Amino acid sequence: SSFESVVVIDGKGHLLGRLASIVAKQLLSGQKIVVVRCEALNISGEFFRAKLKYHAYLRKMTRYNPTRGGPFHFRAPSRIFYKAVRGMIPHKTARGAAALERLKVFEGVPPPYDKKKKMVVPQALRVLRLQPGRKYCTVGRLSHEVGWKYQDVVARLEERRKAKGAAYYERKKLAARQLSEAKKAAAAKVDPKVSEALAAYGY
Amino acid sequence: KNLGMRKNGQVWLPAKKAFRPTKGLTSWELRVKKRQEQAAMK
Amino acid sequence: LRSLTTVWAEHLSDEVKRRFYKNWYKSKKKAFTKYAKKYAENNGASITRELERIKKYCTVVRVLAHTQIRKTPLKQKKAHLMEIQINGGSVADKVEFG
Amino acid sequence: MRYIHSEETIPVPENVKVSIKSRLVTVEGPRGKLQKDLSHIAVNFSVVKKGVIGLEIHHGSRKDVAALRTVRTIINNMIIGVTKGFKYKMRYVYAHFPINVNVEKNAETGCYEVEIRNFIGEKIVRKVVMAPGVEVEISKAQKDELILSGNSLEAVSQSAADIQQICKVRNKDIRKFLDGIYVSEKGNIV
Amino acid sequence: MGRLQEYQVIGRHLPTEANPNPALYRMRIFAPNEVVAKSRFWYFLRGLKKVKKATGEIVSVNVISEKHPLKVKNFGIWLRYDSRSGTHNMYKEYRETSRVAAVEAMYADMAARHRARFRSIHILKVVELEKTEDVKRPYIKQLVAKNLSFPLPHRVPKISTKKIFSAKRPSTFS
Amino acid sequence: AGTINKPKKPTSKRKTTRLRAKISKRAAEKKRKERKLARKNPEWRSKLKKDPGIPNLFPYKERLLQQIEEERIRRKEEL
Amino acid sequence: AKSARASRIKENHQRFKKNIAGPVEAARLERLSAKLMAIAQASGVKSGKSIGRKDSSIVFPM
Amino acid sequence: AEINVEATSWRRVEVGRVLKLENGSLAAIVEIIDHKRVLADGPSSDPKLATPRGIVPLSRALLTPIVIPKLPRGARTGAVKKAWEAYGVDAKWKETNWAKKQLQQERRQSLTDFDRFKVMRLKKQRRFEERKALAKIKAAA
Amino acid sequence: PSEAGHRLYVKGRHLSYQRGRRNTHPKTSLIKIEGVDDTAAANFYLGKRVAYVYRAQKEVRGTKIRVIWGKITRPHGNSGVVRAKFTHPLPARSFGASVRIMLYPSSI
RNA sequence: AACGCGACGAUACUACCCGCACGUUGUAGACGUAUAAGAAUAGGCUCCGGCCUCGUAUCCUAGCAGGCGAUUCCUCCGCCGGCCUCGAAGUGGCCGUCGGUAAUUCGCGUAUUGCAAUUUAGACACGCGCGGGAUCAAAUCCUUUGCAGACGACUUAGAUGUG
RNA sequence: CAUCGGUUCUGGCGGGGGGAUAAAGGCCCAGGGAAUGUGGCUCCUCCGGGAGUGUUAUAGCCCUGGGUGUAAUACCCUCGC
Repeated sequence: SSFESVVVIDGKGHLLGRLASIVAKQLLSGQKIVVVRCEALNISGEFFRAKLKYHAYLRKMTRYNPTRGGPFHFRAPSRIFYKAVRGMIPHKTARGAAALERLKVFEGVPPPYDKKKKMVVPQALRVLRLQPGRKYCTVGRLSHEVGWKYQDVVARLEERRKAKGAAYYERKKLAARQLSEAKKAAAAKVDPKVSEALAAYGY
Repeated sequence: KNLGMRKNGQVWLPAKKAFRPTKGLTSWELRVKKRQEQAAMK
Repeated sequence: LRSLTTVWAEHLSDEVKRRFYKNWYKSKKKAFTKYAKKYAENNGASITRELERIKKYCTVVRVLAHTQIRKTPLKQKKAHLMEIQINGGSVADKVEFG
Repeated sequence: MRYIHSEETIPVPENVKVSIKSRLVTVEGPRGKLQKDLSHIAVNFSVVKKGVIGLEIHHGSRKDVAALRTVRTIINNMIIGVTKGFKYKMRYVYAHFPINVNVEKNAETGCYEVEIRNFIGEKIVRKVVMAPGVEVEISKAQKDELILSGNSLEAVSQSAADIQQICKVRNKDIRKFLDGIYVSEKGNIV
Repeated sequence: MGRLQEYQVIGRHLPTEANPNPALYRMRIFAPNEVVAKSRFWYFLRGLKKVKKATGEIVSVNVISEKHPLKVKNFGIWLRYDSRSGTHNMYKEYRETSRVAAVEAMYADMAARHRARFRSIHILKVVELEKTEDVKRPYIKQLVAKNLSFPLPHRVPKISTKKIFSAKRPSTFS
Repeated sequence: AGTINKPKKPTSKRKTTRLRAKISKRAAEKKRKERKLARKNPEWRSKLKKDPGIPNLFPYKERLLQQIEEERIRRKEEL
Repeated sequence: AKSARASRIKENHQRFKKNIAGPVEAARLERLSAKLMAIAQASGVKSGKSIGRKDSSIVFPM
Repeated sequence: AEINVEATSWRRVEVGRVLKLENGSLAAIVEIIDHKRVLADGPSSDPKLATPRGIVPLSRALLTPIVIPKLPRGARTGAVKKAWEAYGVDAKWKETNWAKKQLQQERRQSLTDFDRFKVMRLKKQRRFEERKALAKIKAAA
Repeated sequence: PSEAGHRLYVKGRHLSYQRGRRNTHPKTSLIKIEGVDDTAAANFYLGKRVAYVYRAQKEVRGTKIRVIWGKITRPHGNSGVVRAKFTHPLPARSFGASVRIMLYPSSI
């Protein structure tokens, strides 16, 4: 348990309902949550089941006027996750609206979240929750098949972001190597009494 | 080379073995013995 | 699609400057007067960097084009301005073309 | 019942190279290289002996044990493909209108294209594009015969299936109208 | 069904003028406690020997503890269970360290596989398979195999449920 | 079928109070009726049910039959 | 009748587009482009070559 | 016929395998009950590493690199103790990196307020030395 | 100069009142203390006093900052959430607002 | 989308920008509110030696809420300027100046808030002030138009003109 | 804040009793036995390991009786701090 200013969560490899439940509980407790890469979220079960559920959702509409009151079907994966979270929050109250004001959802990783730490939720991770051999699908694939238009744009922006991250990781590896060499070289100039004192303390 | 004719014409298929996932648990001699006490008991 | 920037010409006609006004006859007609000084200051460095920004960041290039309404018999003096897409070539070719 | 340990065995010929990393099998031979991703099946690969590959499943069900047989046959098919290859001989027959079959190689794709004309007098030109790695020739030994050859059995057989399914007789009695292209022989190139 | 213990329950009919020394009947009962053990004892007596609790008494109740709880054993259980079709024999095998552990495993097994409750199961005999050759079921035969050693693929790591967020993606290899 | 692309009207699992009460009433009436039919049943019933016996896969069935035989001979000798 | 959305009609139209109308439209586009070519041709920070910055939020305010 | 295979090499539960439990103690597998439970005994003379003979679920345990060679299946506490002392399981466990991490964790948990202040000051002095070394290294290249 | 902090309290969040499914009881609040995740850790903070610090509009007696005072009464549930009783019930608008758990009265 | 967003033009004032000078100004709630690989999970990471349950980690962390003066060190931080760089809702790198700075040690001051009483201390937005720098705009009514029209609304035109 | 009274929640510690005077188990003593057969011996090999023999050897295990022993510990009950 720890309180943070804002928690950024990589949505890749997470199960939709479990991540939504944890995020809704954190928002109502008072923590600001940002979720990125909602296109890479997972849903358990084989893809045609999720597709059929989305088409059953698309069936529902106000008969007398489709411009008011009806289910407005948002096709973006971030908005699918937002609908999942909003179903678990008393959104028609002032407290629920304030709790929903503490959430931001995106597709891909826009700046400045590209240079921020992205945490994961092990209670919602697909590789830790699903039994091996069980089928799963991708919310981005579902969105593309139900009418989301920007799958290719997000993919291009993601590959540019990962190229820049590869350059950053190369510099990071160089810095880590130089730091290890600096520690090894400075181990001679450090006072030995300080050395076994820190070793006895555990540092 | 293969001397026989496979019925579906897939001549590259290997000589398959019986699907026996419980193979090797019980020896043959013990099974013969257990057949003998089974017959006597019946 | 999102408009990153636009670049205008140094001289705009009165009939296209009329489009930016509702009371052009009472106007001081100051439109684009400070913009026209950007062509003269620093040999158009701001115009050049906006052109380079369109060259290196953008994928769709459209010209802005207006009609010469004074050659028509219409009593309207305020011209019509629209965006026309440049199709074909690379983005640098589109920018140089415009 | 959950079986503690189950295992299958694949021998490898001496001139064949097998590389397995993250369940992505690459099999190289005299005729070339084939590659298949098998990461949808839970299996542990090992080298139990020189020239022998072992496949094992731990604590799997009967279905998971049975999947290893499919993996074994698939890898053996790639081995046979890179060693001896796969060859499908097809025959095209007709009653009145001769079937004109043109075989060409598209340069920018690298794939072969088979054009079929005059199928029961039709004016349309049917065009079938082969899978990459499938080579099609018109046989000179026998009459009205195509020969499809390659390393990938799935590619060769799917190309032959496409050639059959493009020349389908519609709205006619099939006991009377016998024109078409049919796979007549399946085997190895070597 | 529950933390069970095995009880020796000996009971008898109340002595009368005609029968001054009535016969003693002994059963081994698996029960959570002695009240349940005596209740099952009188239920089986009313089912078998027509001796009711009103005209009977309990001579002795003792606990039969396991002789070697630290030795791994194979147990064969012969049971009858009641379904809507009727009463069926079953023989099952359990690899445990005590008879009570085998009986609770049997109860959980019957609840899982046939939806049978405690009241519908009659444990007719629990025996220890003296030899490896006495094992009949393949799911015990594969465990009693020579040189049994196996890995544990895809082990989900234990993370406390109070730690909501993790900074690294977990591994499933140890 | 075209279920995935074009699903139909969903079948509701939400029960209604009227139907739940009706189902409970009919279940109770059926249970009372089958008690009445079992009471007025003319179908023949045996006094003693057929015991299934000892399963063959029990490893000590022959020994158990040995104590059965020995106990019956002992009872015959005592009587 | 075959509808406008029919796959065979789409393939017929694709063959027409590739083999018949395509070269004609390409030649027309070439001529029009040539005419409009005739009309059209008729430090880094201090020079603008280095693209510097011009002279609702995605984050929480901090 | 040369074959390159890159796969996962798990540690295997087997007789003689030493398990580390959740309380930090050690045990050795004597008999395997099933795929989820084993029979394990820790005869170590160290009270921190000792474990009574009994059933250990494999979920509640971890696998150490240490394997006792030729430990007989079903061996009682005397034989397991003889094998443990002959093989020197305690020294090898102390050599492993899990025990070093656990020792560091205990040392950090046992610090008092004065100890934490001294840790901060000595770490700042060592940090001064390491900062000079890193500046020298970055100056070169 | 020194660049350390000056915090001597523990952060907490006001989750809710004591409640059933429907009925709530403002006289008792539920507090989530940071780093406290079970009853064993919650037992340390019993009897510790807790401040809800907020801001008002008017400046009264030299400040615009008001405090509601309370104490931690008992653990709640299994996950280290504690029950707290204050001089006045906390505002319902403050569900999720931060509170300060001080280390006094100390038993160390 | 009339409570979604972008680019551009001209922006008179008490309008705009810069500096500091503060708010009985506000905000679902600062108190170290520090931390970017990607990818796989029947496999990965590496400095190529080895390493991988584990963030129970790493950084930062002492001084009147943190003074003054030294001893000592060339370490860390910050504002600016230059050159580059960063378009998914645009900001970081290097160099240079200037300022601050216990890694070591010491000297003078702390009291009296009286045995606790939020530790009034942060960020953003808004407002009122000066002292400076920069700029002199539009819309509507009205008349008119008929590409429009129930009324509003809309297309036009009204400043010297191809009116 | 300290010292108390009433009610109540929660943590730890020191003893007593019972059972098969727990059952186990450690170390000894005396018998008996087997294999998922240790060592040894024989035969095959891909030289990695398999097959056969049999009763402790260069591992051990199971069963019965006895001692330590009124052993420890679990569980249940109970006296207090």
